[PDB]
Amino acid sequence: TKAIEELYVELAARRSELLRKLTETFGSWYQPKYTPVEHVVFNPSSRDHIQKKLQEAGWVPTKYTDKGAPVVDDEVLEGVRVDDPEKQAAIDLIKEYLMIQKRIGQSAEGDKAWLRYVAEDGKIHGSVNPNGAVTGRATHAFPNLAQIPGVRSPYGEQCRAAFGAEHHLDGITGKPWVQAGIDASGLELRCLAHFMARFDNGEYAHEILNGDIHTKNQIAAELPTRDNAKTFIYGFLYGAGDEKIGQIVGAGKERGKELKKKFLENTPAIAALRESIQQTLVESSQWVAGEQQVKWKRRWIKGLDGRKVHVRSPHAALNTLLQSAGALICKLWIIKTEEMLVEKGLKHGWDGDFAYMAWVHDEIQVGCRTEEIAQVVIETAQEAMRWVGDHWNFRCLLDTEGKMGPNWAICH
Amino acid sequence: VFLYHIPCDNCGSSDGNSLFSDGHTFCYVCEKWTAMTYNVWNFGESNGRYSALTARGISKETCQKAGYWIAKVDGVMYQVADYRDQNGNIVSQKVRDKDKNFKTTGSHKSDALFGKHLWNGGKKIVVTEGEIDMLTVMELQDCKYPVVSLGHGASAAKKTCAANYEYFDQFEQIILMFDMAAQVLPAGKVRVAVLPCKDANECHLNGHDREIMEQVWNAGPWIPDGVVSALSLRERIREHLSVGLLFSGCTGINDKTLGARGGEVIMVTSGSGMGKSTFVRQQALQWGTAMGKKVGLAMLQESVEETAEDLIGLHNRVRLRQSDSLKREIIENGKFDQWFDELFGNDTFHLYDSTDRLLAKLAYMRSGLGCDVIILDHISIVVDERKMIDNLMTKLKGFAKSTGVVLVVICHLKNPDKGKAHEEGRPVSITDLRGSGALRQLSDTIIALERNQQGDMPNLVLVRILKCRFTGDTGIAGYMEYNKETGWLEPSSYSG
Amino acid sequence: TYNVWNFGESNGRYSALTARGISKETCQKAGYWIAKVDGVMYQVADYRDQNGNIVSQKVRDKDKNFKTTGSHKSDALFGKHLWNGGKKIVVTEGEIDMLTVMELQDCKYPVVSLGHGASAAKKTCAANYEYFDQFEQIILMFDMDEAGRKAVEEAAQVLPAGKVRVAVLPCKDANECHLNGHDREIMEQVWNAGPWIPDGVVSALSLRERIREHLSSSVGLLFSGCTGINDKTLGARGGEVIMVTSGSGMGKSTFVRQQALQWGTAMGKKVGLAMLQESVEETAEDLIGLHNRVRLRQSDSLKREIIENGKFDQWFDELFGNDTFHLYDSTDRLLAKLAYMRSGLGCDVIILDHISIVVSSDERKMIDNLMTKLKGFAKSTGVVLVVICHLKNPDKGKAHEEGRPVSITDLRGSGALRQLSDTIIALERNQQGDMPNLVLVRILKCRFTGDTGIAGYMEYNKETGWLEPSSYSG
RNA sequence: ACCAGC
DNA sequence: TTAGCTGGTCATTTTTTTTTTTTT
Ligand SMILES: Cc1cn([C@H]2C[C@H](O)[C@@H](COP(=O)(O)OP(=O)(O)OP(=O)(O)O)O2)c(=O)[nH]c1=O
Ligand SMILES: Cc1cn([C@H]2C[C@H](O)[C@@H](COP(=O)(O)OP(=O)(O)OP(=O)(O)O)O2)c(=O)[nH]c1=O
Ligand SMILES: [Mg+2]
Ligand SMILES: [Mg+2]
Ligand SMILES: [Zn+2]
Repeated sequence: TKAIEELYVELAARRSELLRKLTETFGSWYQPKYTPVEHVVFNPSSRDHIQKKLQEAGWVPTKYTDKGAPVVDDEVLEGVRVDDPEKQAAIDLIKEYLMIQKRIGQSAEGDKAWLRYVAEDGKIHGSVNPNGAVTGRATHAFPNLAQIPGVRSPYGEQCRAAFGAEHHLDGITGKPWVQAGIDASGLELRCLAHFMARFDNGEYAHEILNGDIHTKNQIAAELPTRDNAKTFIYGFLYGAGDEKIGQIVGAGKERGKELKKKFLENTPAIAALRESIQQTLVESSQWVAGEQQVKWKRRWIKGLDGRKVHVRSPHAALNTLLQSAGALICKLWIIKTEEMLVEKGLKHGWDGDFAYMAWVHDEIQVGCRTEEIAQVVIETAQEAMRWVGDHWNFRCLLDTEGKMGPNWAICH
Repeated sequence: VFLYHIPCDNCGSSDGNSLFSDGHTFCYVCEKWTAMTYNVWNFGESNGRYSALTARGISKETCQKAGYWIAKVDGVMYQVADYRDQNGNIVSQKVRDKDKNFKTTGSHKSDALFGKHLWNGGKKIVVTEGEIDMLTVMELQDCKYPVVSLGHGASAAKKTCAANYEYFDQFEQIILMFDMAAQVLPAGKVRVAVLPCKDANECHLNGHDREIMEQVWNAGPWIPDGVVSALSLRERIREHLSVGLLFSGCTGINDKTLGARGGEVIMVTSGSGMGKSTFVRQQALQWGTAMGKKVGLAMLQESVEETAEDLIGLHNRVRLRQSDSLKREIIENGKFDQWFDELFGNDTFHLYDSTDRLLAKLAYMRSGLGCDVIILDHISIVVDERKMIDNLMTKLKGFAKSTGVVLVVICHLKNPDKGKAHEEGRPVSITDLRGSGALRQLSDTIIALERNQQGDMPNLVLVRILKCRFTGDTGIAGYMEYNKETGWLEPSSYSG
Repeated sequence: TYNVWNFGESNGRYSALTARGISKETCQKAGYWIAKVDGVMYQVADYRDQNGNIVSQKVRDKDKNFKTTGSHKSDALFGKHLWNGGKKIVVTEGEIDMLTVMELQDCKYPVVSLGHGASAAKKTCAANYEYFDQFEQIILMFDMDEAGRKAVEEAAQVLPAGKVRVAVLPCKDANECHLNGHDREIMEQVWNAGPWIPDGVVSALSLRERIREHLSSSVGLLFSGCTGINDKTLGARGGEVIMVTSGSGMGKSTFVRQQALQWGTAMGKKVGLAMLQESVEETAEDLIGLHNRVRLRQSDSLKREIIENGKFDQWFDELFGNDTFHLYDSTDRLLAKLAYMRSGLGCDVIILDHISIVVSSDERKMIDNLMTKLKGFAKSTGVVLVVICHLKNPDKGKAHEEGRPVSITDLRGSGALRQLSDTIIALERNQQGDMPNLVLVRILKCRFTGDTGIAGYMEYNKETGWLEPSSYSG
């Protein structure tokens, strides 16, 4: 509680400086209400006043998403140039003000904020819906503990340092505890190698087991960061266009075409699997110039446990075939990783040996009393993942990776 | 509260419009929202506009959520604030302008607050004394935390805060921002914080607003009254360590009295007409123009001009009021102003012209003019004759306390019954102070003059210390010889 | 305000109470009904006379406000008209309690209600004394609050003795115990309650543990400077007002300050001073100089010396390291500040000084009320209270400061000072005689030991300020 | 429409 | 002819009993 009130009192005196310094630059004006006028001032939170002030500052947007208005986001406020050099520095302050405003709205002043869901024992109880998505993915609400900013975002480490497991002293010794976080690396990309192994005869999952896939994908695709490469591969895989994956690298549609032609001719089994799924599900698709009329044949897909997975759109069938089969192995793994610990002779709960804290879509966060218990957990997680990979007769080899720490800033 | 999304109609989007439990919809794309005087002033009649304050800085949304609107009636500008109830109706109004014309219309209750018509549940609350600081805290906190303000000021906090008890009882912690004291609230709950400026508006307009928000969430305890612990005396004693005024006329007095201090009561007594005024006048003349201290006299026996003539004739070692030719000669040759200027160029002397009206004049002389030694004479006119003199001595002891002034008081003696009189050389006792018996209880130094006008030496006097708290040395100090030609009595070396 | 509201003109209707648990039969029997006027449904209670004449209405709204229809009488009781006799009545505090008791008893016992509440219950119970004479037992049923205990204590004084019995409840009153299902525990409180014992008198056998507790408590604080004083005083205990007097400027404040320093630096007792003769800085410098066996204010060169070599902090930390001392900064507010000094801080010794300014109309009634308030504050607190006073003018003879032996009837202002003070200690010395540094201690009054007279002799030191136990023989 | 997550 | 799956946002002057401490 104290570490987040210190952050709130830190970044509340920042946006009160970014409004006194900014309204003297971008002055007020009259707006038409005998003609009724009003003296309205510059509101940086509204996306309409900034558009009007960038019209009269000598800037052409050259991008029109709406039929009459340009788009205003983070990627158009970086490549913007005006004649007055004060506004060029003021746009960065506007972006910082919007970031601090979102930080305030998420952290403390929100209706579903952090400080309004703290119990008397200094803990947060969040609603975790096990089946909320259409692909069997669990959701989180009241509050949402799976959408806080990461370590790459500004004011990211100072927020994840407060959501720690070392803030719970033991009731018999008065000692903090140890947090272990275990993440799977390359889940859906290995499940894709499991599905299309009957087309390319299974020589695709061997390169994935041979070192890291995202690192050599970054090397072969000359992306600057690993995160941009991981974004680009799942953008290209789940049915992109010609510009939305050229937007990841920032270039035009020619680079977006040549990267698709490059990554398509490497492994010619994605299009064959897509054609097999389209031959399985749909039979006819009439085309409309403003809509689409599709006569369905089988709306549902049999999953890994016979569950009828629903399909919303026919060109997103690979999406609902991949991520719906990827959540069930994690859902069985989180069961088996405590079914082994209970049969081993441990005790679950705050008065015992370990306690589950957070389960986002990929990684788990467990908190335990001693480091030997964390060693037992990080040893048995690989055995549980191997039993998951062996129980449904997978052609691939599943693997995870765990981290040990005091809080949830190192173990991200 | 948010429920789900509906397709909009204005912008025509699919997931732009959102539906709520209250029945209203809101689109994120098209930005369309659906669904005395004794007279309360109408909003639309008096040209009500929600204009944002420019000279101090308050957004429009805070004025909309608080009800602080500007009227343009009669060609002038009024700032009407509204006080409401728990039901959600306008109870009273307050009108403020450039001349601060306090025109409080409507039924203004004795427990009127501001900002209580929206807030019933919570943990913290901030109470201020004005309205601009309250709106400033709403600006800093974006109008989402419970902050109220008094509707009558910090002068009548014993009535407004006392009448509202169950409203403040619903919360956990009450934080005050009055002055940078009301104990009607329950103890163990109220915190008081201190700002480095005058109020919150100065910290807002001078960039110290962070020091507002650091004091809200980390306010300090109550600390009721002037019960001072021993830890808070580190620098006050060191300042107090960094002085006795020397008694001129005799060196035997300062060997056992060590002068006078700040807040020191000196009492001067003798028989009927044995020369108290001459001795105190000599001490005043030797302390004023020879030591650089500002001395205020309150001689009530004579007038201002007569004691001025005394002082002038004394300092020039003559007898002015004892010869008409000496008074006539000094004005015919122009030497009168030479005695005036060299004595009154520094203006260390301040005389008084003639019972609670005296204490205000002494406070105006001490605080305003900045004097150090105040002298009072002839206490008999000022003062049942037991309660009045005790109340007078108590008020003068309270005035001399915590000020740093040397208070000299001239008193009298009572009539004896048996034995010899005081004019023949009787040794005076401590219990001869007439009027009361508390005059020797609050005085810190008591000096008595003894002489025999009918004996062998009618110009030999004796000084007797009767009470001394500082050292504890009382008795005969010495002997002094009076001059019948100059007035200046000199220290002698007479032996018994 | 206007008139008695008829149910026909106000759309009266008898219904049940879901939120409180009362069916429509009880409100039909009593006459507590609901009006539909001005949109908002108003609740209203009916009052009747002995014959049955409607005389008063009680109108309450949806937001807990009160509205009287006119002249509210003092003999107005809710439920008096229905019953005209019986052997056991139950008097309820509010109006829903009487309906709750009617619900849980099927309209059998004569149960009524008040018309004023807990604020003016004594007047309406004194004005209804003739109605309670025709009854045999009265069961008072009030709230489990401090105001309810005050009402059941003070309103049971104008009632006939031997017929008043008080029941207790675990809820606020009977209605939440009806809601929480405590319908069996309330009937035993109706049938078998407790009599009118806890008024304030005690039994001779109930003190047997508590007298033991006081037997296991109450040790006197030993004085310093003389061992002959403790031989006839045996210290100072809780609830002990000790009066100190002498002549004008004979050494009251010096002895009291030395006693305070010897209780502070040697016993660890938290001492609260209220010195009104001088301010905080002078007595602080006097304590600092007296602990170091010097005269601090009586040497300007020593004050200039000790501030340069930095040994002032060496004297400050050895005294105020534990914060055992708590000073006061300069009439009824002083009692509250001393109450906060005792309770909020936790001191054991409270010292005042120079009571004559505090009593500065008729001074005798003021000083008697002040001494009564200080005796009541010392009572049931367990604190030593030292009070310093002065003397009056003798008519004939020599002066008090010249070595005259002082009597007990020389305390000025009143005679009530010696009637409540426990131990009166007078100091005697002669500053104009032979030795002005030899003092005499005279015990004038002693309630506990009873040994009065000359205690001993002490010799004052003019250099160190430490008066020592001498061995002089008179 | 925007922000964050995986 | 389309990267997807979640959550969260702002809005209207009269008379008589008791006590004390100075002075004529
Ligand atoms: C970032 C991202 C991930 N995903 C999928 C990929 C994964 O199956 C899952 C989480 O992705 P990640 O955990 O970020 O990636 P990873 O597990 O393959 O690698 P590592 O643990 O070494 O960092 O969600 C999307 O579907 N869309 C996305 O935008
Ligand atoms: C007992 C005694 C005290 N003194 C000095 C030291 C004391 O500080 C000084 C008197 O100061 P206090 O002790 O303050 O005198 P007091 O309290 O009796 O009365 P008050 O303050 O109302 O006048 O007398 C002696 O010189 N010889 C002595 O024998
Ligand atoms: Mg991962
Ligand atoms: Mg004293
Ligand atoms: Zn819309």
